[PDB]
Amino acid sequence: QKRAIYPGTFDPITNGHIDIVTRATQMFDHVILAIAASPSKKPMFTLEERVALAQQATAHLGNVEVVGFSDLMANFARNQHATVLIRGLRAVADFEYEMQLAHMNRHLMPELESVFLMPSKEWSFISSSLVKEVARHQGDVTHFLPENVHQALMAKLAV
Amino acid sequence: QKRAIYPGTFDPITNGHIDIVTRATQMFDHVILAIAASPSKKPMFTLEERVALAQQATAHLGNVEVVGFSDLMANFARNQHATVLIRGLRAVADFEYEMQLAHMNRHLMPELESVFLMPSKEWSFISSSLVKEVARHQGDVTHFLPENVHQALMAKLAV
Amino acid sequence: QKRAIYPGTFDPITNGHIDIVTRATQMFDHVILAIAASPSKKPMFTLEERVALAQQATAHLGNVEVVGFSDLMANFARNQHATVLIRGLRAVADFEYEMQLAHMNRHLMPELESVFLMPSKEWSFISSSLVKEVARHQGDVTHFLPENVHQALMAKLAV
Amino acid sequence: QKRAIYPGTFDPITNGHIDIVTRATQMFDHVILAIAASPSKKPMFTLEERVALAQQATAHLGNVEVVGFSDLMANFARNQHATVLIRGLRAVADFEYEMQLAHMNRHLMPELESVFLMPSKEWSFISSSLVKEVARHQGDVTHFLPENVHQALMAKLAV
Amino acid sequence: QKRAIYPGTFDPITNGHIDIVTRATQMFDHVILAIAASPSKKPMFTLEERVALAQQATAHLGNVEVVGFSDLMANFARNQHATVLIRGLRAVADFEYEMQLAHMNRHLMPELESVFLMPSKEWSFISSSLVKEVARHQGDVTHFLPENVHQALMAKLAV
Amino acid sequence: QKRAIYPGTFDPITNGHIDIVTRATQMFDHVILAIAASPSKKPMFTLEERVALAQQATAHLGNVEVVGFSDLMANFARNQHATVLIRGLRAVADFEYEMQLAHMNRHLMPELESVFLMPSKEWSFISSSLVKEVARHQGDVTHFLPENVHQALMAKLAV
Ligand SMILES: Cc1ccc2nc(NCc3cc(C)nn3C)[nH]c2n1
Ligand SMILES: Cc1ccc2nc(NCc3cc(C)nn3C)[nH]c2n1
Ligand SMILES: Cc1ccc2nc(NCc3cc(C)nn3C)[nH]c2n1
Ligand SMILES: Cc1ccc2nc(NCc3cc(C)nn3C)[nH]c2n1
Ligand SMILES: Cc1ccc2nc(NCc3cc(C)nn3C)[nH]c2n1
Ligand SMILES: Cc1ccc2nc(NCc3cc(C)nn3C)[nH]c2n1
Repeated sequence: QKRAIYPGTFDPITNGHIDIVTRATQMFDHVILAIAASPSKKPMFTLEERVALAQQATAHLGNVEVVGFSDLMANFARNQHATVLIRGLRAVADFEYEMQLAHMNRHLMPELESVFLMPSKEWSFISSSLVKEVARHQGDVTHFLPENVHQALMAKLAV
Repeated sequence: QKRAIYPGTFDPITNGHIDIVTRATQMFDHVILAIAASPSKKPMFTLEERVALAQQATAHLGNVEVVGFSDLMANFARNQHATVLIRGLRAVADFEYEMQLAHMNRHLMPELESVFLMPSKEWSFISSSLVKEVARHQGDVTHFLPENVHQALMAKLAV
Repeated sequence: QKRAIYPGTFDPITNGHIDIVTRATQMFDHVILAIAASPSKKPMFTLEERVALAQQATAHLGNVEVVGFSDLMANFARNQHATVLIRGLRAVADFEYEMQLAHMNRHLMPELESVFLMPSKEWSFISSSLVKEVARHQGDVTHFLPENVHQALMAKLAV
Repeated sequence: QKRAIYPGTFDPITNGHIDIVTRATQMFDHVILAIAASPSKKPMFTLEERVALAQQATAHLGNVEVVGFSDLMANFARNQHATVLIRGLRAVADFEYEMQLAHMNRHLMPELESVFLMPSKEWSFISSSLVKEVARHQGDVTHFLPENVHQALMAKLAV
Repeated sequence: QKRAIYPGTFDPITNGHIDIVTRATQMFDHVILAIAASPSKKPMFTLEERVALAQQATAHLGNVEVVGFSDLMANFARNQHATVLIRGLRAVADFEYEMQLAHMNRHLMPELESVFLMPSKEWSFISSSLVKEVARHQGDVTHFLPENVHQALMAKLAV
Repeated sequence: QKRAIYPGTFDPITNGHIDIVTRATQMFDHVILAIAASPSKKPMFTLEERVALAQQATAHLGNVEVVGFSDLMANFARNQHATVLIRGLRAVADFEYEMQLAHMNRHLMPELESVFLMPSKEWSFISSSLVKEVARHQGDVTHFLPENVHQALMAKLAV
């Protein structure tokens, strides 16, 4: 009965994201992994690609649902009947931005609670941006990505 | 079903704590507000006082239980069959210490998840320490405390 | 006789800016709200639009003067006979950047003092960028903008 | 016309404090350098010593007044008819605590504005605590102190 | 026998960079100042220009070698037989990013040690970006750049 | 040839310290692990205990020398003919204090360079203080300590 949304750009989904969504499914009955189209960020992968990659990478988790969206995130939460919004916290920089976003989301949807999870030590220093930057210079990022995502990233960069 | 602990010194409990525990009760079935018995620095209020004040200030929340404890937070969570540890996040100093505690707690009790909540803007700058310091120097702290705590703090400082 | 400048991009001016400039006029005899053309930031509103919006939003403050500029900000301060440069401080990120800018400005104009004000709790989490991002997704930002600015933002996004 | 207070422990006053108060005197008509009487941690110098040292070190500034006080900072500002409270900002730890104090002071005395000034690069890493710690361990701190304070600190440490 | 690499975009090299590389040559036998082509950052100066500017600005240091590169930085370190990677640390923002990069580099090349140096007070607030921004508005940046670099920057902006 | 000091309280030495000193020995010819004799806060272990524990835990490193000292760090470095002072960096709180210490040490001993190293992800959240606090509250800290220190800490806490 408790529904949570885990929103992000997931360009592409990393093992840090897999850790966060896994921890969310151990707390809440149903977790919506919500992939924002994010045209302003000029993503490497299309929304359809990101959704497909995330679906395969989370297929082993029975209470996850992957959906793409372009809406205001508070409206999308309401429309999914979610009362929790999950964010992962890595460093001070995101923490300050996440605090601003959480105050804005509270204004837009007061009954949506933002809950923050801290990453595992293994993934505390990675981001999609850092992984792409390493891969673009032909550095090994197999440790940081689900197998299907790593294959897709190698293929994208080969073109 | 889902059991969460909200540990702290609560010396005394403030409206920032009430905000956090209220948010936790809207997320989880049962919330244990856990008051540490023997703080490193001699608290202004005794454990018995802190428990009584917190019980009165949370009596309106049906799924809160106020309990004193003298153990390691993770040992207490384990014995209470809690799978969520609630922490409030106010500033950067908070975030960095909390990250260290969360990594340590994951080592001590892997089946315990640390969840971080953000206070309302109204309470994001207060702490029990700041309220006590202002009150001891004859400043107005009525806005930041439950009525019963306001009364108890005035009585303490009058002697 | 004490003249202060409050510089920024003001794209568009928000209620956080209104709070800062209002507080500045309670401290200093004359405040110049100085709007930088900022072509490098590709602003949503033209400089003329930003100046007009800020003029209307501050018309109730008798000792404010709104001016657009493209100059080095230390030169513009000197040319306005200002000895104080006002900046609002929201989080750690701007604080560090503001410290760098203040040291550079001190090098360029040693007699120009940078003074920093802290925002009201109400506006401590907003920025022009965040308001635009919410509005672009059709979220309600009426609370955060002067009425004339909100109308102009809705109209801009309608085209 | 404009009255400002610059409160602190000044145990002892350093060249960083002299820098801040000098900058304040170039901004405001009258600056009260306000020395707290009963610090939480037993100061190295008595209140009478700290006041005498600060008076000598600021005697060349015609619009500074050095005063001891034992009250809440806002209560003292109010009774001194000050409308500006001066704080120096050095690092991130400074900024976060100062933000909390400023929000509290706005609650306690809405007609008091908190103004933050930045030290010269020369003094941005010093504090009375660091200077005392270096001096007690037989390090050279002459550069960081007014001559009279250097003399008084050497005498204190010799006994 | 101890070889260190000091990588960066150096667009253009500043006196802060000169300070760091000078300190590195006092610690290590041979220092490679490694200039990344950095097309993603759309540099003002071409790689060949940046290399030539850095060579002239470090010609007085006998154990510095300036080289341009487009490789993964861990691979370039290995190929230069370097076991130390030098980074300068200015503020909290770079510190957090540098920590992420250092953890990634440790994954890619475990025997490459990242060592961080703190800048002189004189250069603690400057960056290539800030210097370019000031120069683009015709502000004086002679204090912050080697003579040859300042001439080249003035000439670039004159076109 | 190159002599470095690694100063600290080491109360007790942890695996984070072992990591840092091991990294330092791979960079410099001789590393002095320097244990401060009279900490500001009464250490859990006496100086003789801390030195013996650190000697045993570093006996496998051929170019480490464990020495107690009661002086200013810079005075000790100078007398040991060290030109490098090693510090470990864990978080933002670490970074800001270390920046202040490094600027002061450059004032006290210009020929001493401060070098900052980053701990493995495995140890980036631990400190002697956190380990002691967990152990005194009956938590498992075996993973974070050399075996000899684990034994000594258990014995200390048993009495
Ligand atoms: C309060 C607030 C601020 C910015 C927002 N952007 C959106 N929608 C798009 C979106 C959601 C996510 C996640 N990523 N992206 C690009 N909703 C917002 N809500
Ligand atoms: C990981 C960790 C670190 C310190 C700890 N202290 C405790 N218990 C005592 C305690 C808890 C609170 C709240 N206050 N006090 C005094 N448990 C801990 N767990
Ligand atoms: C020391 C320094 C650094 C950057 C500068 N940019 C300018 N002028 C343009 C400007 C001013 C403001 C406000 N916004 N913008 C875009 N003056 C500068 N001064
Ligand atoms: C909001 C706030 C918080 C703490 C306060 N302490 C005081 N007065 C005592 C004081 C001032 C200084 C400087 N040092 N000392 C000991 N006024 C306060 N106001
Ligand atoms: C771990 C990691 C992350 C990003 C990387 N980018 C590169 N090569 C290009 C590069 C090196 C420098 C310095 N600047 N630039 C643009 N190597 C990387 N290694
Ligand atoms: C610049 C500076 C600041 C404080 C200092 N304290 C010392 N020596 C005493 C000391 C060193 C360590 C480690 N622990 N303890 C107690 N040297 C210092 N240098």
